[PDB]
Amino acid sequence: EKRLFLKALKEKFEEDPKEKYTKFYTFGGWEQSARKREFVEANEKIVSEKRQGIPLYNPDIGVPLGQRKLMPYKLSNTDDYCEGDDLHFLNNAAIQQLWDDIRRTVIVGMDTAHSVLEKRLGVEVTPETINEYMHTINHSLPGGAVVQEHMVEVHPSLAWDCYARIFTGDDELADELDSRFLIDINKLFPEEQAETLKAAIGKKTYQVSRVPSLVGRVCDGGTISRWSAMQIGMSFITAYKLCAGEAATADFSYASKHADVIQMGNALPGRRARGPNEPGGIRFGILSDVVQTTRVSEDPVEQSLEVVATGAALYDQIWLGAYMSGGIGFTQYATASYTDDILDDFSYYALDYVEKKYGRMGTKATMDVVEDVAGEVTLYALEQYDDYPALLEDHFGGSQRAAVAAAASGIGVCMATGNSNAGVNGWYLSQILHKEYHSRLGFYGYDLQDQCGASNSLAIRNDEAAPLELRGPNYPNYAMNVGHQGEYAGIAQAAHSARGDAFALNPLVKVAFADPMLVFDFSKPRKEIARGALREFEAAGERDVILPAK
Amino acid sequence: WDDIRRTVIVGMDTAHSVLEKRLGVEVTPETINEYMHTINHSLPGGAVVQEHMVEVHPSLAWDCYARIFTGDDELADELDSRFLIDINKLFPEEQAETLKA
Amino acid sequence: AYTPQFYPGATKVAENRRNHLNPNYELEKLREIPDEDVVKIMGHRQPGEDYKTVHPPLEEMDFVEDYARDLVEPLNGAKEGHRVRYIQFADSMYFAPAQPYDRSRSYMSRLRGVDAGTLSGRQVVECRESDLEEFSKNILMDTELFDPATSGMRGATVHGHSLRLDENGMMFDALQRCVFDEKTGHVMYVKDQVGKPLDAPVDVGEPIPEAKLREITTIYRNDGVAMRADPDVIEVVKRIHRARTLGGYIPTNETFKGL
Amino acid sequence: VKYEDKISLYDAKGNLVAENVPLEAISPLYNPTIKSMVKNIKRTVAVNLAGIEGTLAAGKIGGKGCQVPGRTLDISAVSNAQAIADEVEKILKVSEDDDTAVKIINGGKQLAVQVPTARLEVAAEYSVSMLSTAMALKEALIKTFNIDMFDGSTVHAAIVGNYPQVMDYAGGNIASLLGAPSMMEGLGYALRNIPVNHAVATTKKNMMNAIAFSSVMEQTATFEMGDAVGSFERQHLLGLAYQGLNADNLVIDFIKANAKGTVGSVVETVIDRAIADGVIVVDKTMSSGFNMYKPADVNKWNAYAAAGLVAAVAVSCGAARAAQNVASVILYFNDILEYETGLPGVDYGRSMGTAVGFSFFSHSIYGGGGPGIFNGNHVVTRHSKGFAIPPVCAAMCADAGTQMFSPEHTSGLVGSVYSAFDEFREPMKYVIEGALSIKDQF
Amino acid sequence: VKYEDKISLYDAKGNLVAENVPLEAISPLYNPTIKSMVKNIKRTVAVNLAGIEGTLAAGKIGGKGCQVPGRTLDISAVSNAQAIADEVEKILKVSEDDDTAVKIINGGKQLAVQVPTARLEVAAEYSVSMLSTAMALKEALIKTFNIDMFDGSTVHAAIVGNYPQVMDYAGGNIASLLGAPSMMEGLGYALRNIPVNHAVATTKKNMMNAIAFSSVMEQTATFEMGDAVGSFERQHLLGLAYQGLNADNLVIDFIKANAKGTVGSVVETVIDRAIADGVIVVDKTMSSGFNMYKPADVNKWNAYAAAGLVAAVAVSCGAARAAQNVASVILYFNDILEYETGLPGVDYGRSMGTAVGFSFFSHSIYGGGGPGIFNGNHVVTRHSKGFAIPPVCAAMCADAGTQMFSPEHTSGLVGSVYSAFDEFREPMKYVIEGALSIKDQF
Ligand code: F43
Ligand SMILES: C[C@@H](OP(=O)(O)O)[C@H](NC(=O)CCCCCCS)C(=O)O
Ligand SMILES: O=S(=O)(O)CCS
Repeated sequence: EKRLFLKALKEKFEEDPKEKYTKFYTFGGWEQSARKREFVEANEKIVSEKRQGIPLYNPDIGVPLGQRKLMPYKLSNTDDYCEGDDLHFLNNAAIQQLWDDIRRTVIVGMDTAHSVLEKRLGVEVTPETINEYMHTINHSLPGGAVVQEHMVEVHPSLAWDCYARIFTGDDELADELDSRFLIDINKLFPEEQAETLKAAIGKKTYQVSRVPSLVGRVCDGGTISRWSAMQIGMSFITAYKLCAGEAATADFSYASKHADVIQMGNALPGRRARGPNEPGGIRFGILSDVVQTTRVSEDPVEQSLEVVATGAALYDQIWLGAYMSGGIGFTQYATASYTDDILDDFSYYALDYVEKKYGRMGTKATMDVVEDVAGEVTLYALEQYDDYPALLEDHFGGSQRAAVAAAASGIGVCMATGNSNAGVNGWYLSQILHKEYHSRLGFYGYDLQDQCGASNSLAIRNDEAAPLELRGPNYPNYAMNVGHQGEYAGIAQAAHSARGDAFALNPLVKVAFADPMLVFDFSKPRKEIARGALREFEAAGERDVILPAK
Repeated sequence: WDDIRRTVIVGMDTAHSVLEKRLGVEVTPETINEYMHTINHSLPGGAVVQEHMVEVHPSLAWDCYARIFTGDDELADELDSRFLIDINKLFPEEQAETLKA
Repeated sequence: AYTPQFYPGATKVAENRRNHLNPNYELEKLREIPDEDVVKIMGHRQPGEDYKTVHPPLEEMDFVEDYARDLVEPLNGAKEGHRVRYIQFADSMYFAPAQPYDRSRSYMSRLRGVDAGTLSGRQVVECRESDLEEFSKNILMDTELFDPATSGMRGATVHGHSLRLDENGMMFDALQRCVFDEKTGHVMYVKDQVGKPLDAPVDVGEPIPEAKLREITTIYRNDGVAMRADPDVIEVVKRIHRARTLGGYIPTNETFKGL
Repeated sequence: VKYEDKISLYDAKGNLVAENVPLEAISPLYNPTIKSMVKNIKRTVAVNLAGIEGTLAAGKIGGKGCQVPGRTLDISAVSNAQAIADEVEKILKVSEDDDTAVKIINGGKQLAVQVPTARLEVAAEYSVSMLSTAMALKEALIKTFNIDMFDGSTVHAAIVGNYPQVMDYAGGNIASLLGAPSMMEGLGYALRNIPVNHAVATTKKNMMNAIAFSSVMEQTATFEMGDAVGSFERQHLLGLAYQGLNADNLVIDFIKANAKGTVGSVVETVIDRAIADGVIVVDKTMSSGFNMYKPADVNKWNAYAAAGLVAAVAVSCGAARAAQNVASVILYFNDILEYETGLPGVDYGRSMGTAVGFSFFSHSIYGGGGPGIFNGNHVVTRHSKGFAIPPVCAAMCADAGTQMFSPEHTSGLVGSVYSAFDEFREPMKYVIEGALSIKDQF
Repeated sequence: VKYEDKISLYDAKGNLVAENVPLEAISPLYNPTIKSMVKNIKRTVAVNLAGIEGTLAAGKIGGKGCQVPGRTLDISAVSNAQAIADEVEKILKVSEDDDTAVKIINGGKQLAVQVPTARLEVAAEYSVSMLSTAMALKEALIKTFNIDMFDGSTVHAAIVGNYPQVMDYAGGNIASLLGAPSMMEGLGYALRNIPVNHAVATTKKNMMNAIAFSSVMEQTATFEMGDAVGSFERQHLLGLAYQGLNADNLVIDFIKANAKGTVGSVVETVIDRAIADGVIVVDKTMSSGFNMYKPADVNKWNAYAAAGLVAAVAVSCGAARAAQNVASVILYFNDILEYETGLPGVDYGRSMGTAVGFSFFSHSIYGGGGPGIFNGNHVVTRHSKGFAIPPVCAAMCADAGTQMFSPEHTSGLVGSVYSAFDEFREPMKYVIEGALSIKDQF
């Protein structure tokens, strides 16, 4: 038989993938991996120079590592391999920039501001004036002070990643504006997607403020909205020469920086207390709109799986990995959704089975379609683990198999029906069928939301009901446990990828993250994590110009 | 701001009581020194259990330290000075006595 | 009265699961390990010292008069105030006779006053120390629930439940608490479940053969028997899922007409 | 009794109603009218059926700029309306003699539901009203139009909006006068959530009634905060009586005396009235003249200064016919009074600090919004304990339509819902009547 | 009226009280005892006078390991507790017959105050009790011992820890059964913020009384959250009646039938009783011979499973006499019930998942802790709407002292203060009496 995950198993395992036996305890320990050896030399040098004898890294104490073969990791749809330590979010600059670009993004609309300028302030708003304002905000957003040399300013090379962009559904305003700082919908999207997004947005103008990454490094996520609002107000009162001491300026300030602000994430309450633009506040549909695979691909499985990879690397690796727990983290809890083509093979089988039986989107979402599609995909995914011992050895944790199989089942249900809640219902059925198949499920966590979910997937109660696009890490069932949130966003994307939709939840987020000026390009999230694993990703937020070289 | 943000003080006295009366494990300064040696490896992100685990680069965690200080002079005597914050050495005598009290 | 049926399914694996769930089913005896050997393998205490105490005995301490609490008899370790200890097993996915959810369910349906917890790589039981030693030696070690090759008692660093067996048919163990001697064919324990080495190796016995392991396992496998050969368990699972969904939506009798 | 203070009650036209009324007759702990307004605010829910229909038709669930393709439901909530209201009333009904009241507003496009007090008697917080109304509305919509089981989440998102993810009602079509109790500035700040524009629209742009509404809510909130407990209760009762309810006709008298005047003339009339009534006396005369003044009654002097503050705001904003002057009038009223008498201002400088807050909030690019959205549950405006907000109601009532944050733009639904109740449309008259009903028990 | 199913009533000893009691007689919207419990839980404040004296004597204001040298006050509050209580009662009194009670507990070491109901009628929430008690205590301490004006800040810090900076009461010596509204994880979760240790210490470690207290609080909360309205109300009413009040003596009979049994024996007892009562019937017989069951009454089967869940928890944790078994018992009762019958769990698997997360956060490094610190407001135990917390309360009642964070360690002031009231200590014998009082009104 031919399987998509077979090639990675041939490369990662010396033995035959179907062979049931191997040997251990003859790999030399941690010396089998070049990353561990590099860590050891770096630790000795760092201790002796900086730490003045205080021990930092001691591989001798603790578990004797390397008793089994430390396998390398492929990255799905990419022809490159890396060690598992390179996929850790602290060791991978691409994952850090993935979160940095999302954190530093604020979308503000300029239509109430223009209306207040035209009517209440008596100032004409022309495309030339909009170009002047865009020049002013592009100078002023990173650290700049317009025509005030006495003012203290941030070093420009320290904020090279900062940009202020504009986009609009109004076409004649778009061609009348400067292309230097314009996100052109027509040339960045296909014709049907551009028409759909222009219809959804309307005839309104929006500005995208990319606050510099270092601001998010030093401060928190709620800093970004205040930074963008302050600089937008300053650039508006500078480019348009307005008095900054009257009540009309207060009304214009509301219209310009408090009327149509679109934030990436909401604030979180209680014991998970956090500000806006933190990854616990990002809904699954918003993250689906962040990833831009519908722009460059027509395959619904690939469109869902790029969102799966981005959601894994954000929610499981960064948010739950450090923000909620900390430590070594949950890196290969999440990489198993995007290392090999295991999830790719399972999702392509789900798509093939749905296309053979129910067509592309030929059935209304009922119970029976959910049951039979999720059961078939779960049985196939589990027997694939059964007849490939190398596949079982790769996904050694039962959580890093439950999620994969349930994500494939939910993706298949979302193909068949187009409803995201039906897809999450298929996910929950797949989880309990996995539990009865292997007499096993994840970690010891791991199915608070998977035995509960069944009842809360189609609930209508206040704290139990939400569409899956409106759900996120602050959803009460999904608040704590790893291995679900990233795959939920792919299921939410799979509902709209089956319909061929241009966006999932927010058209403005979809257009904003199509910007070529972003350092992390969200068109191929798997490929750039590979680039950050091979140390060829140029990240932002480095204070190299304010630090000594010795 | 980074040094203030990354600082967390945890009292290791209820944990010793849990070790002593719930698990029946005696706590000696030798075991405390072993714990300090362990946590100075684990706090930057080293692996102590769970074979086939990745670790962070120690070059990115050179500023990560786990330190211990005690108001007990007898415990602070046979404690490893590598991990110990010495109140008597870092403070004037009256200030040291006030802090220990 | 009501006669229990424990699990659905007509396949051999479902029959083994029903046998494990049934408290009136006598588990097949395969080994004979003395109590001192099991105590020294758990590593909680040496054989010879008294049981240490987490709280005074129930006779010495005084309580309020609670009618509902005092008509349930306690364990012998509970009235002696013994500490709560653990025994933790890792079960291979290649036809181990006991499986984590199966074990948990069997231990909760058979033993009194135990805390059972399941994971992918480990299953742990918490109970009072004397009772824990008693049921561990009587049931968990010398029955069909244990195989020295495919099941190892590991208190920490559990890894190997989903890995391939070695050339001796034994599970992977990073700490190597379990060794196989070829000149006798038995399996020896050189460390306790935590990983501390013992004074002398303790023999647990010969590994169960693979042909016997196929007919006593409680896991579904494509190379063994699969869930596709047991549609009744899948139907029960789908019914449970549909009942959960309908109860979550609207908990009325009219909603459950579409069951 | 414990307070010997007597007040004379006047109506909004300056005519005498009753004399020698005890000060505790207008207390929130005694007045039945204030209790009724608190209970009605706690149990009244406003439902936008037209907003629900528009959200479901276009699939506009979520928040600002959010739209889910494929999750569109074509129901007719405005056309049915009465059936939905009957179903919601039947679900929310506890007893047959219940206070459950689901009335139809603007011909079916809005609902004004009042949940029974039985559900609030066993609730620790007021949020039972909105959650119960949301659940009843979801059930009524699912049963009235046969919504599929897989679209109940869409119905919930249209009604409430992002609640399990965002602990608030952001993109929904259900509203209340009180925000989430976890979104308060401080503990006990729930009653200071009604903005100025809501109070103005509820009272149909009446000056004295909006002042009375704002003062009643603010001082009842100070009672809720524990601030008006012990030695502060007399000062808060006097502040409520003289600032919001026009005790001894002080506000009307100062406005009549300063019809052509300025803020300084209002300060002069306030000092003259306080000297004539014996509230303040001469402390000592300095070498350069300037006889210092000290209060013979500290709380009464604070109440007189608060009434004069309201009158000064009314005089200046009736001269300008613009509501942008509130911050400067409060700030420099307090400043001129302090450096004219050597006496403390309203709330001992807290009113001046809140006026500085109003200044930087409504007069700069650092500012945001106008004075119509001022409420005590904001970090800018929380500092004065019910002495700086009721003048803003007079200022917005005197506004001749030169504010972007007009009451018509921001509080039309609130006015249409809460103007039907008599104690909300005319709080002054009914609070005076409730004080008259309990005169003899003191 | 709208529910025609009747229940019997049994006490904690298993003796019959009355028969044919309507289901709505124990409803939170009808039962006078539940209404009185909710009203009294909102006005009762626990005061640590000895804690205040120790904090002031050593300058321990601030919180965990915080000392301010120089702000040390030497007062004798425990000796002058009678005068302090008299002054607090004088300050907090509204009329002269108001239900204001300041009782002295443990010889002046603790103080149990009850602020009047009229102070809470005009309050939107429950925070008025603690703030009013703090202000009354501050005034009483300032005027009893002649404390300087520059040390009233220290007195405030001793009474309430860091309230203007931290929106909570952490370093102070005042407490209540309910948590702060800022700690709520959802709207309507105010009654869910009672930890298990507080309920166990309130009922003096009586198993059935703690089950009744936790069940009454949790189901009244589900009424407050709007969850138990409409078609959802009958399920929560039956869950409160059977799991929490042992309506048909199901809990006591199951525990008696499994005195020397396991969780599985309780499961078969529950299935046998449900079959004998006609609650469940055989749906179909499969080819393997498995008898798939269907509920003839869905909500009654839910209530029977919940009562059996409480019985299984009591049996296993009375056998072990250790409270660390709740999560496993709640998990595997449902886990083997579902695959024995083909029927859904206690809360359609919302409670088994609660146990799967309880098993995470009671046996791992990632958070949680002992079973006693969890509550309905906790992120781990909020998912089951009143069906998982009374088992935890029963298990903590059955604990013999194997927990480090015991109710004695955690709830010493709260338990001693709230055990002085008969309604909080023994909720069974008074909720049954309240049901008997309104038995004839349906
Ligand atoms: C000590 C714990 C208790 C706990 O709270 N976390 C542990 C350990 C912890 C540590 C590992 C510390 C180290 O490197 O030594 C961390 C990294 C959490 C942290 N931030 O400190 C972690 N686990 Ni765990 N943990 C994992 C996993 C697992 C799987 C292992 C499967 C199996 O082979 O048995 C099992 C759960 C199970 O019950 O099945 C597991 C258990 C356990 N995990 C058990 C017992 C471990 C034991 O072997 O003795 N982890 C995995 O399934 C893979 C992902 C992996 C996480 C790190 C990563 O993503 O690289 C890691 C995540
Ligand atoms: C339970 C709760 O912990 P506390 O009981 O509040 O200490 C909560 N845990 C979490 O959500 C941990 C999330 C990530 C750790 C486990 C990942 S599977 C938290 O951190 O606030
Ligand atoms: O073993 S646990 O499920 O507790 C944590 C695994 S990361």
